[PDB]
Amino acid sequence: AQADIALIGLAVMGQNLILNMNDHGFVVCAFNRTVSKVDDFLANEAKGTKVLGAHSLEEMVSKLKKPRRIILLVKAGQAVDNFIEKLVPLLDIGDIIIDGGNSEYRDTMRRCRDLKDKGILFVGSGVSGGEDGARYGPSLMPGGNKEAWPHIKAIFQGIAAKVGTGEPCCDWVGDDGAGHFVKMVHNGIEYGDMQLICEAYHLMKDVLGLGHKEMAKAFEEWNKTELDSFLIEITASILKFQDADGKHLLPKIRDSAGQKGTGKWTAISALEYGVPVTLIGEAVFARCLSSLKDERIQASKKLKGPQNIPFEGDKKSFLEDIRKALYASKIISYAQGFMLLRQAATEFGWTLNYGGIALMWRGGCIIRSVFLGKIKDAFDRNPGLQNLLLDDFFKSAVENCQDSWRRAISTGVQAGIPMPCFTTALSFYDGYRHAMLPANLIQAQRDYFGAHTYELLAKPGQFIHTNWTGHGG
Amino acid sequence: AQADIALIGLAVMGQNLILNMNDHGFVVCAFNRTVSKVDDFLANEAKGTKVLGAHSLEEMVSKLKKPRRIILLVKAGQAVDNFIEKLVPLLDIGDIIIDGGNSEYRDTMRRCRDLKDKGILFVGSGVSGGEDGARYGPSLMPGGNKEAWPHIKAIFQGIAAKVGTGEPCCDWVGDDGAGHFVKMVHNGIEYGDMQLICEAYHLMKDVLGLGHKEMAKAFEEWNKTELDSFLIEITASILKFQDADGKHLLPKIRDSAGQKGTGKWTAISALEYGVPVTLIGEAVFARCLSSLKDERIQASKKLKGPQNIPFEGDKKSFLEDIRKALYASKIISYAQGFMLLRQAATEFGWTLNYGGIALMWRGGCIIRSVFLGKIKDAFDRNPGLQNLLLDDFFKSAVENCQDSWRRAISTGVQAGIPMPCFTTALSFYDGYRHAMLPANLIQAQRDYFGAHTYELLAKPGQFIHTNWTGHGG
Repeated sequence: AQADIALIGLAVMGQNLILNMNDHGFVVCAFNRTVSKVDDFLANEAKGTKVLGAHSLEEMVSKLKKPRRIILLVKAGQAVDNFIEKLVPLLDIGDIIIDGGNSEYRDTMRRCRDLKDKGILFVGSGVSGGEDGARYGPSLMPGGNKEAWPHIKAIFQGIAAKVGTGEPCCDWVGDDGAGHFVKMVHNGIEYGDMQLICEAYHLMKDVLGLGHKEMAKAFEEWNKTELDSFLIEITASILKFQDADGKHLLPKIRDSAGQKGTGKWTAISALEYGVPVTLIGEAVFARCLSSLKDERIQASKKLKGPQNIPFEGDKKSFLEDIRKALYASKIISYAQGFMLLRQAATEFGWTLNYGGIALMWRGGCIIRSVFLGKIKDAFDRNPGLQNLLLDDFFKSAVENCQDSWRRAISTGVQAGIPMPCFTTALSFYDGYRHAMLPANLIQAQRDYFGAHTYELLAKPGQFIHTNWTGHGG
Repeated sequence: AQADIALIGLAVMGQNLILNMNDHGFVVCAFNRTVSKVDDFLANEAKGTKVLGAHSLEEMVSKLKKPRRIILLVKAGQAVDNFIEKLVPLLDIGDIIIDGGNSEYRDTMRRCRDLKDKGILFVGSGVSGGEDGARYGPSLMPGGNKEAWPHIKAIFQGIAAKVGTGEPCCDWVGDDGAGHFVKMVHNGIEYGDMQLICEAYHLMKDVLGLGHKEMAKAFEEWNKTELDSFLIEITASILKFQDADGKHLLPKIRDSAGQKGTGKWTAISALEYGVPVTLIGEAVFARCLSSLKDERIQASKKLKGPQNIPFEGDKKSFLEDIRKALYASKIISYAQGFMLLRQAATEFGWTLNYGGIALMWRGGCIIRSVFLGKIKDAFDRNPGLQNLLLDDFFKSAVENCQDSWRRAISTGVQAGIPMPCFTTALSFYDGYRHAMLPANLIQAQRDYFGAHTYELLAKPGQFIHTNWTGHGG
């Protein structure tokens, strides 16, 4: 009893989080599987702080004040279970284990129930913001057993990033896997915004012939409009950046995007629960497409594009159209993200506070922007809002962007520029707007070849099977 | 010993399959959990055939010639395992159980290994063609333990549909879950083609103002071009069809498409193995979108579409553009389908014969068309073909359809018609064609906020991390 909390996992993220907590007046006791690293940290980065070091799990648990609070920041999967295995013999009923890794929400559900049975309070929190964010103010998204929450509130909300009006980008998300589910959706959305920016980038580069100086300028300009966001800002910096030889660095790097799993999982969840989260899906498949680098080099030699028609129009107006096409598409991505969140909530019985979630994403995290503020007061004005597009601000924003959005897509399609996310976002927008869709033909076909039955428009609920085949043979 | 094979599951599909086998000179012994149904079948549909009936599993197994062959055509999941449980006590080493339901390929892998351990030969086959197809000639796609295969060859290939040059639409697909995996991809592709037809339908209806008489005419015309397929054919019939009051039936049915799982699973598999099967993904999400019927009625009242600009052009030329846009898009869907198949083969060590698979889909199944014939000789000319688009016929077909495809998409985008699959197919086509994509910006961003490292274009394999943040602070 002296340390308020322990953290296991002394990679840079773990180190920065302990330092942040120490700076906020909390005595942290550090531990790591390779025990050497605890000494190293105390002699170096934590020299002259209040952090304690442990050299065995038993010593770490003796150091903790009761209810003992311990954070796991190890590689998601097996290791989290192994540490739980060790820790549970050593803990009293009412102690708290927190998993901060990017765990599978179903594993977190599992572990939360299991430990609840043994009287140990389990919380899974998403942590967002990279290593420097961890150092000064991460978004923390905790969920699991709420009895833990009053005992960690102070620590979590104290080290969390704070929005201009003082609030922490951290609050209790919900039961069992809710914090981790919100975390993976966060990353799904991140993928979506990155791909949208890549498509804007591709239109300016290849339709408008803009060099990276002018392109970085255009992005800094955009970072002063509604598109004000961390990602637009760093993109301007990346486009400017010069390598050791004075030439721009971005054109020299390989176009094969990596993935670590969370994006993929958002798409898979949308498919499992039947939610049309089409833009994150396209973003994930666009990373898959770029991985096929060698295949694409072969294809460029064989497959022909459209007739090369030079852009004949005003560069400034078109650059504005790209601005609006990105903004409208981003609106659709976020509407789809909150549709998934909403569906997961009825699927697992979570009572999510959507305005709360938007606030947790307003600062600290990679998707932070002024835009999340507008989403938050959409849900403040109406917390039962079914879809973001029905909110007057978003509805007016899309209406305003509309023919620039259509103009940018048509020009891209004429010029042969791949726009998977710009086009999904418009297709979804036009799908969702239509009270009557051609899906009635799907239903008629399925009834025709596999008797699956259909409903009439007037009289929903009664299912009919027409004998199409021969209606008079 | 008298029955050559048994079939358990006397729903219409099961009944029709037994009758088909009987017509081909095989003594089938029928069984069903609700034993009454066996009597009913013998007194009615099977009256005066050579089929035997059993009233207990033990009696059914006594009736079978050795190696005893039994087909399960029950609801996928639990029931298949339960029947296996019962059957295994009763069987000799070297007997064969065949699961013909639309099972999860991983369950089939599991069961195949397990029964192999007990010396029982297990095969999972996809069966396709609906009840009438089952009656006269289904596509059968068997996979699992190949020792079974010589003992079922005759039955399976004899009752299978046959392509004009005499071959059966049935051959051994591969090890463990291969037959069932091919089956789910078949259904994924089916979803894709149905949605493409719905989008063509939607453009003629709303851009061209065509009535269903003219639309059915246009589809019959198309069924005489490269688009000759079972689905185009039945669509012409559906559009013509008149209800009891003389009015067309299709406009009266509810636009909320159902789903039974296999499409969803093709998309989920593509995501798990990192294959950009974007059009089946969009087709699945488009069914999800139509399910939100009430939400769309609300949205149509609030969200505004583009400025209504009447189609000013030649109806006949535009109808031709829609033809070509559908055909090019279908080519991309199938290229993506065989990319998944190819990746699954390296993932599970299956040696698939792609030309063989195309032949199994050429007749019997719902996706049957002349088009599958062209795919088959693409792989006959070159069985190591990496992607269908690299084959000269397909490459020339896409090149030919190209500006009609672009024209149809631009007009749809201007008019506000939802085209999720037409637009994915073009976005993918333009993505795959480009030797250099903007994914290098993704890589630069990921290295910037989460140090994930990148490769340079010259020198693949060496990973670098630039310190972007302050390059001179």
